[PDB]
Amino acid sequence: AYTTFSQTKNDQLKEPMFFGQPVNVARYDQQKYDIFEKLIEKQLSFFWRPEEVDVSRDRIDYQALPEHEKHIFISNLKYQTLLDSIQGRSPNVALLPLISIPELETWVETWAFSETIHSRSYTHIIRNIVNDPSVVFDDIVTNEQIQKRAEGISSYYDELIEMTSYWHLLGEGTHTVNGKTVTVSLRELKKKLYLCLMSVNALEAIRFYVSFACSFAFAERELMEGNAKIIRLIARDEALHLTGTQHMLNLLRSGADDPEMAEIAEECKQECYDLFVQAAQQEKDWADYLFRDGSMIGLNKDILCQYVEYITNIRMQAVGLDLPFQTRSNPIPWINTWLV
Amino acid sequence: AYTTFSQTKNDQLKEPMFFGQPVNVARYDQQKYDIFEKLIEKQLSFFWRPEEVDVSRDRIDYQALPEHEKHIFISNLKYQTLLDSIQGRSPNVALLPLISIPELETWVETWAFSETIHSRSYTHIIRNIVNDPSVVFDDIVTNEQIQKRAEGISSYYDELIEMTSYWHLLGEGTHTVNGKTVTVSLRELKKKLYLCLMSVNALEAIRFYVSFACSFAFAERELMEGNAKIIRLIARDEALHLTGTQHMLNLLRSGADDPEMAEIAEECKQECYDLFVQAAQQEKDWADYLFRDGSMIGLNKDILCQYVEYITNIRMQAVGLDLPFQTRSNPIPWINTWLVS
Ligand SMILES: [Fe+2]
Ligand SMILES: [Fe+2]
Ligand SMILES: [Fe+2]
Ligand SMILES: [Fe+2]
Ligand SMILES: [Hg+2]
Ligand SMILES: [Hg+2]
Ligand SMILES: [Hg+2]
Ligand SMILES: [Hg+2]
Ligand SMILES: [Hg+2]
Ligand SMILES: [Hg+2]
Ligand SMILES: [Hg+2]
Ligand SMILES: [Hg+2]
Ligand SMILES: [Hg+2]
Ligand SMILES: [Hg+2]
Repeated sequence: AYTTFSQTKNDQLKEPMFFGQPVNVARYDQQKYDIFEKLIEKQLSFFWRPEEVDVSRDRIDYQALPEHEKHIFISNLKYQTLLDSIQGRSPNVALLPLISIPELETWVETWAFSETIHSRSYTHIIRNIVNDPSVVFDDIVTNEQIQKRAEGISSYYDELIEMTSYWHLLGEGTHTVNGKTVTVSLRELKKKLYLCLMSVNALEAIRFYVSFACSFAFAERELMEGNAKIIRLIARDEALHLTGTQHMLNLLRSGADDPEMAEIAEECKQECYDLFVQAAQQEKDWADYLFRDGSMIGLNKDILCQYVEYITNIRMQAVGLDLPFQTRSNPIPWINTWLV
Repeated sequence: AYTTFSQTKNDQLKEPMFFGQPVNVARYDQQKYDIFEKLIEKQLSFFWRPEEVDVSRDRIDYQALPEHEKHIFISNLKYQTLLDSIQGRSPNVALLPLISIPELETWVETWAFSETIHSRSYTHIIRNIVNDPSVVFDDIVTNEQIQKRAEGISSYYDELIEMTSYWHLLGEGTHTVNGKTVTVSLRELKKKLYLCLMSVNALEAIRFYVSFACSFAFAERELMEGNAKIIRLIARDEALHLTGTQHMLNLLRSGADDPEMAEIAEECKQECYDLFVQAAQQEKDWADYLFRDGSMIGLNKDILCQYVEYITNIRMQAVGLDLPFQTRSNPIPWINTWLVS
């Protein structure tokens, strides 16, 4: 029931962001939500190319690094690779088939495309600092710690994807597939979408920012300044990404779009809360793998942990959720220097 | 069966382009087929901003045009808008779930992204030549002439997406769904992918080139020069897209990547030929209508029909199909000034 070009002449200003008639014409002259058009413009305005960035000296710096420092740096980079590897394909595979307004459709495509540039930049960094990158890259999929810190991301997406397919193939209802009952409830798919988005908002808003803190730790010590310039560029982009997911989330909950979506946001509020808690906890646990051969004189599981509670509280509130952690001031405001 | 992050450690250098294990790590330090990385790099180097082109004088030119000419121009722009609407989303929805090598996955995403910049450029143009763009945009979907000329593009994509869903959900086999039998065959899914790629190759190969001729016809005459500059940037990107689809089809039929696929392509050859020919035909039928209420200055149904035969022959040969028409030299060599590729 999905079509790459729906044949009904529909007023795109009146479709819901999701689950409406699939987008036919891509026009940008009017928007139901101008915020998406604005993000597209900003993101295109920020277009940059990694290879332009000079990381020549980062090879020296890295080589000079104490092994536990190299381990920290690399582990962090491998996590970044994982997250942008997923974020490069996921929004397109999971969201495009559900979007019903053109401005959001293109935003998603621009957002996803920008994640591939991030992925390209890690390849640029890695090949410029190691001897065989296959070592770093081959250690992502099987790094239990990595998969432990990243656990659950591929899950929201894949389930959202599976249900959307059944919904497109069979339509709403209960069906019999190979002698088994399969229920396709649209309310339920909306709930899986709502949850995937919140999960992605956490990924964009917290998982990356935590990784930035490590990256910048080195920069403040005047090491790996190429990587840092890249990270700043990447960070500038993820900021747009999170602005987009917060908006989607907030608009859905305001009930101004699909009203059933606002009742759903309501029903699943504890689930939303729980996943962020779970995410924030996974990042803390990472601290214990990062600091295995030891920490640095500017970063340890403690500061890490505090920054994490710090940022999580900021994000959860941005999306109207209750704060799980004790309020505090930025445990590392120098980071705000690079952050911008 | 589709996963956004396959947990199996796999050698990405030995997966087939399609139908293997879904890509997990996005790395560009190595590739099975470097054409895809090369394509990504050139496309990134070609990045351009529509709004950066002055289209301010196109308004009076368009206003000054004769009605048969406004019609030809606008109709052509509507068709471009349609093709890029489809190509901005389809390669992503249709191919991403089936790609098993990273360079190809990222190319497809980069390719589709570039098509959205083309779409944004049409809004830039349209907003600058008409008082109310809705008049144009609200007529593409149901315009008889446009659905006719575009006929079948979406269907190839939609059927492939549908079978892919069934394949990922139920796996290969004969199954039941609501009292009816639903057979799922990888070989058939492989054939639908080949035909859909053949179809997109024709879209990139000929459907856009016919449209370029029309727009550049106005630029030769020094009219709608803002639109021309945009179309020229668009044509440069399309040339890369076409290189991509050609390499994908040639790698597929050759047997080097997927032997079964090679067998399948040989068996649907006539089918591939017919669809290519049917696309050429539609472009001709378009030009027939287009020029019936009056023909533009420098281009007419006839020269246009010859150009279609001329590119069609070149494009068909490039992916191993028999030439369907009479061998001739280019009928509008002036087009080359505009096609920088
Ligand atoms: Fe990213
Ligand atoms: Fe992002
Ligand atoms: Fe295009
Ligand atoms: Fe294209
Ligand atoms: Hg999601
Ligand atoms: Hg998700
Ligand atoms: Hg660090
Ligand atoms: Hg950190
Ligand atoms: Hg929720
Ligand atoms: Hg919520
Ligand atoms: Hg297709
Ligand atoms: Hg296709
Ligand atoms: Hg023309
Ligand atoms: Hg074929």
